[PDB]
Amino acid sequence: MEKSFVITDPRLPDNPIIFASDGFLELTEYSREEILGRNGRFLQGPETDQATVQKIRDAIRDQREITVQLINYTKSGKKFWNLLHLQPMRDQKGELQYFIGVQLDGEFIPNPLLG
Ligand SMILES: Cc1cc2nc3c(=O)[nH]c(=O)nc-3n(C[C@H](O)[C@H](O)[C@H](O)COP(=O)(O)O)c2cc1C
Ligand SMILES: [Cl-]
Ligand SMILES: [Co+2]
Ligand SMILES: [Mg+2]
Repeated sequence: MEKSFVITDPRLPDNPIIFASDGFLELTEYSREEILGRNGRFLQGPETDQATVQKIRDAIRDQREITVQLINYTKSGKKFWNLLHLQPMRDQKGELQYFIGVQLDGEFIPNPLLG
């Protein structure tokens, strides 16, 4: 599939998605109109590890890059493992401008060696 990514605007409330790639639409099964303006946490669900969610929270707060692997769900409820790479993007004035999150679908590291 084409690269799956979203870009969020941390200068707006709760870091909404302002761009979703065609690959993200394909991976998640959502349409662009179901995505724009919401927070990326919508892909989470019952099996998502909250310890991993906390790590993401801290990285966003600290404006630090992180990679985690966590369970996400398609629109039709199919579970997938998401190796999510989150990167802050700063402008030439040194100011945070965006986050980008790139999703790779797969259980890259076996679950027994995550937990
Ligand atoms: C650019 C960007 C992309 C994100 N992509 C995803 C994603 O693909 N899947 C996911 O579960 N969370 C994703 N998140 C994480 C959630 O948006 C959120 O930051 C996380 O769940 C921690 O915050 P919370 O505890 O308030 O939900 C993304 C965050 C950002 C900033
Ligand atoms: Cl966020
Ligand atoms: Co591909
Ligand atoms: Mg939550």
